[PDB]
Amino acid sequence: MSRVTVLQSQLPAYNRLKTPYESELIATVKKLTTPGKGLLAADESIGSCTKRFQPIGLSNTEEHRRQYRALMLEAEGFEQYISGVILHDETVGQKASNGQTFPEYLTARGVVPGIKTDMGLCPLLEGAEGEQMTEGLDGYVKRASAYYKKGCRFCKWRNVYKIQNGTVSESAVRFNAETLARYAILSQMSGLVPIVEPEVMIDGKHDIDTCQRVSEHVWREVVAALQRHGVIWEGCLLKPNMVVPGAESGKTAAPEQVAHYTVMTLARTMPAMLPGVMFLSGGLSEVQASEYLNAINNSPLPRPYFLSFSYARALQSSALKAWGGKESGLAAGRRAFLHRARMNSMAQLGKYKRSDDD
Amino acid sequence: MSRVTVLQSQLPAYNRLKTPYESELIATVKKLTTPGKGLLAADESIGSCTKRFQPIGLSNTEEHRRQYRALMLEAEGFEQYISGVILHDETVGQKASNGQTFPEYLTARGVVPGIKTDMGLCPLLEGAEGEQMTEGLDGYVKRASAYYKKGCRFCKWRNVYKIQNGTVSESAVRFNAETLARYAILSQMSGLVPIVEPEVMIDGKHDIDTCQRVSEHVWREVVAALQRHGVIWEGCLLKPNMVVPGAESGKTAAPEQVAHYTVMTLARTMPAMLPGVMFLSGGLSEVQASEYLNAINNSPLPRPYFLSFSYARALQSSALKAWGGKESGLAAGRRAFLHRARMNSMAQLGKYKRSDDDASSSSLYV
Amino acid sequence: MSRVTVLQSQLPAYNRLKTPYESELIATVKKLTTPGKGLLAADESIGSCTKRFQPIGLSNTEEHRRQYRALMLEAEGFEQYISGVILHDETVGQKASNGQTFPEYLTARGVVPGIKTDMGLCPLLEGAEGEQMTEGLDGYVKRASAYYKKGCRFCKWRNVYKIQNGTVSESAVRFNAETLARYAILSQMSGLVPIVEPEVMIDGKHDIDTCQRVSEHVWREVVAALQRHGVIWEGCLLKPNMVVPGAESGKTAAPEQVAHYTVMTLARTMPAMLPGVMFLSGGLSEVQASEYLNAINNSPLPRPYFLSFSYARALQSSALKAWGGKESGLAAGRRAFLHRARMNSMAQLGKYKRSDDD
Amino acid sequence: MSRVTVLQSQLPAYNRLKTPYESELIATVKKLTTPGKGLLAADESIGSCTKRFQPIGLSNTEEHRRQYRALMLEAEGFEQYISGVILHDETVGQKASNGQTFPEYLTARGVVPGIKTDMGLCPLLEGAEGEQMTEGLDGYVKRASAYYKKGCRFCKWRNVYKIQNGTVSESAVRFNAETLARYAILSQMSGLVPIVEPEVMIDGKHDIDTCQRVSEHVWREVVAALQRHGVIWEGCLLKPNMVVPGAESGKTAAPEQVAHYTVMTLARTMPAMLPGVMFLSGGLSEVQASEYLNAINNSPLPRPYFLSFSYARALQSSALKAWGGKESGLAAGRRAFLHRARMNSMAQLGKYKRSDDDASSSSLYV
Repeated sequence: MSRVTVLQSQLPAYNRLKTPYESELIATVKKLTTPGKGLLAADESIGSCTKRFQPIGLSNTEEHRRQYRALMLEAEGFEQYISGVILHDETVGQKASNGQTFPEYLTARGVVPGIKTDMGLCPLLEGAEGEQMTEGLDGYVKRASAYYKKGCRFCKWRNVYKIQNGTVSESAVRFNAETLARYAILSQMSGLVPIVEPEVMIDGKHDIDTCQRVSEHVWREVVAALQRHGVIWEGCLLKPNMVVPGAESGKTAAPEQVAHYTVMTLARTMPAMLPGVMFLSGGLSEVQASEYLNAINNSPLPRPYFLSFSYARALQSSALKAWGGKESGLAAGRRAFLHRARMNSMAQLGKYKRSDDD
Repeated sequence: MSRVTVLQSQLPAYNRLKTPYESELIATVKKLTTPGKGLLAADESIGSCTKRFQPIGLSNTEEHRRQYRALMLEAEGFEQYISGVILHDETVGQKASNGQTFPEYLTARGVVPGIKTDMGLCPLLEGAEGEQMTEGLDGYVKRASAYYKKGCRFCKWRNVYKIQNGTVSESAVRFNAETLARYAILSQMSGLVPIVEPEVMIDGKHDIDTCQRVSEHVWREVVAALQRHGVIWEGCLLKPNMVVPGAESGKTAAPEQVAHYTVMTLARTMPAMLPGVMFLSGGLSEVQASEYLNAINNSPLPRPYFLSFSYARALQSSALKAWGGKESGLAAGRRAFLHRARMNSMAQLGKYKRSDDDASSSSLYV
Repeated sequence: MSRVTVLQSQLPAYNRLKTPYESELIATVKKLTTPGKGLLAADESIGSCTKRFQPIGLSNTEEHRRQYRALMLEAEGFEQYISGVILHDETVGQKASNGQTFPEYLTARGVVPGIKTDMGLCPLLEGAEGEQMTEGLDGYVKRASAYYKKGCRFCKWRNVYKIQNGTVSESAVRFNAETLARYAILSQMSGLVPIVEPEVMIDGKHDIDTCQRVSEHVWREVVAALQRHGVIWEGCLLKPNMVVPGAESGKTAAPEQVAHYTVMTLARTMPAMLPGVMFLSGGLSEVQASEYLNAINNSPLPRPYFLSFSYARALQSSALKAWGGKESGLAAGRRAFLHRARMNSMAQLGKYKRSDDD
Repeated sequence: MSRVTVLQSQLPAYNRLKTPYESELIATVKKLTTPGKGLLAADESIGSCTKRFQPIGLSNTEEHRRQYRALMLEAEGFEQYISGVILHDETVGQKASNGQTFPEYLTARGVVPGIKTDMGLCPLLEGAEGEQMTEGLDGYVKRASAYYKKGCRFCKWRNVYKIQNGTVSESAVRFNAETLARYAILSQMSGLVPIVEPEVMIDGKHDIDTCQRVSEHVWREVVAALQRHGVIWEGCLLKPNMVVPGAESGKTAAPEQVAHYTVMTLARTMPAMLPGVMFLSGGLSEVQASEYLNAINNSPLPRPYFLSFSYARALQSSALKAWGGKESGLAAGRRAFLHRARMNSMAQLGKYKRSDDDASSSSLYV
């Protein structure tokens, strides 16, 4: 009949992302999936800092925020457990004690610097009341390229799903997945390894089975969106929630159960090629965070991906307390921080022991 | 087996957008789809104004751009042909010669004020080279609420599709449709009637048949995304390209043909509920735009929606020359303008007579 | 730039069906949308026939079902209100008293012979209990071609949707839409104008608003699938349910309300090119069918498509009661039939007068 | 703010197939994924027996066909390699010398009996010329349950995709994916472990990269369709083609390139929960099928799934020539079969020695 001459890039099967940064994104992924190491999330918003600086009588100020990061980033020895640090936009431009910017300081000390690139949560305006979307795509490439030049080699974007009445709307399921996928593509085009975070929040009275179903449903659509946008699989990371019961369920779960549900859900949704899964703690206690990761790393279920951590609260709670926002507490805070970082390092190895936590 | 109580809004079938502005949106649509009337698109970018000031040798200054609009906005008796005006961000805050802002001015003249809310084209970064997406969704509701407060009651957002080698990438077909749909929802939530502009550009060597295929393909996906986002069909409008031969195809279609193809492609993709289709001139001459629109309004094919215009170039090029960017040219400028306005008003009614119009008209394709 | 020559048919934008039957299909559609006329649905299964021969004491036999169709068809002057007849596989091969096969008998009188091509409902085996799918796609072209050679020029296929708890499963919504879509394509490739019947059943306690929501949700997905499979819009017809309250809701809707909801739903989902909509009576009484249709043809809402009927019950009820299965009842049975046919004919024209049914 | 009580099963997140055979389907998967064991494919259509007996000159009859199967199904000591057999319809009814039907036989010999349940390729009638669909979904459960009663515990259905001009149409990518996904659900509900066969045919002059792209594209949709239909991943298998250059490509890929390209394309589209991948020969020589598998099983790339085989030709070819059809050739016949089966069992374990096979293996392509 008729035959036409078209651009190979106009054919569906040739939608894979093409970027001269590919080789580098994979080298970064390799650095981020180093046995016994995980990511330190230090990207808290100025508003979230307030919720940290308040219980220690620390005025939430620009200088005190730098000290809060410094407490951890300049805790010589944490590099052994932390392969990457997700930085807040403010911190990327702050200097360490030696005059080096934090990205320079971390790089020079063998730690990959990362950056939170989303612009915050907003009402979905579709679906159910309470559901939220995430802004940030407009002017993303310009923002990311600037972070790249400053030293960052990976980034993080977070979308949230809120389980209400044992389910979540399709509007939320579809839209937030498309947001995450587009975000990952623009990230790779900018030379930044994207950490895709589709967090099914722990808030609510639902049980672990409900979390499992919603987690699976939410995650599979995220993967489809990713396939749809031609993401380079070997160049990205997933930062999901573990599958556990809700904070108001009054019910708790055993390390092995969480491991079974979490590993099984990832396996049923994620492509074997996905390089790593750096869990978020969000809601779980410091100890549970390590107990669960440890169990996950002992799971008999299939899991080709590196299973580690991307914690904020779980690595900081005890540290901030001992620290107390005071220079005379840096020693204690860093001791507490290194201990938590070490416990999780061993959890990634599956060699964690509750005994080491008293 | 097991039962559970969920919010009705969590069920797929109950995804229609909920806004307190519904009534007002529908009323606006009704005003914007008045027989014999069309929309004037005067939302060009500062950068786009420079290209228009070239023929007349005018300096692209803020004040000159104000006069450029006032030239048309303050043209006595234009409301007989114009039901709404798409304003540029800047013009929204500028005053008319009587002191009130253009939105206040237009509103008093019974003309609905509109605003171009998209933030421009950017490389798609997926699909084929040359394809572009449109930014502007971030912080959208905020900007839209402010416009609503100033008087605007409708808006316009444009996505473009470039026919290359007789096709467009799926990455572009899906993504831009999705952007348009999300935009329609945020606009309606903000109280602004959204004019969705999915433009298959006239750029290329492609023929009317290829433009027909791509248009049907590009538009049906726009419709799919709108249904997924639960757009209020009764409260939105479409601003599509007419289906015609590529600017470099070397061919030119007859009104009857353009009418057939355009109306055929709309009917095959658009829900019969869609209130109206306000065509873009997109490069056609002033006369072509009126000829084609007239034929469209005389088509024996299915077309339940109000079919009119939303022209920029096809309504200004002549009035612009006559004007000459001088004060002395206003009378001449406004006569030309009001003439094309009258012509398109006639074409909308399908009672356009090529006699009462110019015997010649040069291409406007940039 | 890396180009490649491919078949135009391998490109997404070029998926519109290609069949030599086009013009004929459009001619048939033209016939089926003759103002003042509608379709007589006479394709009741053997099982459904038993349900009607019961209240008149007629043994459900081949010869008796033939007579059942003969009552309607051999009614002189019916071609005045009926443009097409949906036949049952059995009838296609049966003969009217003059020796002509029913298809030959219809054609001769200017009435298009139609055929029910689906193979019945079966459990969906996905989604919720009570949901059903429709079999019949395997070996479809062979079957359709055989019917074509027998005089049939159009066909019908029915998929159902059961509202339960004010909703229906996405499994049901997606699968049945895909089924109808494939059906339409195969039919047109065989020379038969497909009458797509996506029926949201009246059964249930739901109210008119629930029917409106589900109908719109169900219908738009049928549309979406028809586009994916590249149906020839100019050559197909829709046989939907009217939007009305559930049969067991204990509520009633005024003809004007039914017209408003029904016309509003079709408009929000059906593309403007759709040729016609021939409503099913299913559940509605003989008069309601007429009243509602009439109200619909007086709706001030957008409706570019021919809005008529495709009734079985609403056209045969009273006729059957008068026929009683007796040869001595043909006169009255037939009078009863033409009456109803005429009423709906006027309804199609929006000139129905209730007094004519008093 | 309105709330409604619905069946949990009407919510999108709860579409996972619910069946009482789950535990069993999984047990069957355990057996079909036994270390060092692959799958024998003796389900060639009757018409395919004539298209394989010609060279060896053997009359095609129910009895001789029974012997064709008897050859290997009765070959002593094949149960250390072949963990399952995909039988043809007819072969399910036939009996083994001992009197027991093949299914009954195999079960006794530990070998799991399976059945080809699809009903052949047909014109897709959508998309590009040459593309094909696969029939058999109508009345499927009825057929499956009959097979279950006779002892069958798994089944196979195969859809094909033709690379033409280096591509395939979405019409095909979408339709065959939905067919396969539906087939999987109906199989599991019928107690049969489904082996999904999304085969990208080796026909054509396309190079390896083009097969990599298409295969990744085709398999993407299969997985997507499977997620929509709610398949029990722990209870199914995939029988895909290897990513090799076209038959008329005028090339040949080394066992290293074939492994890389193949294991990479699987990891990029298959859920990490997929139990196993039983490859097909498609047209590769009896040795390549063993080399490639072996290499595939020596890939450093991620692959949590059991990577084995489900061969026919590359497992019968020789065992066929050295049989002719007489009971005399039951020596050389069963001599060859048990060899090829021994090689693949090695390859499965990644410890296959090419020095063990012949240096003259022609293509089994047709």
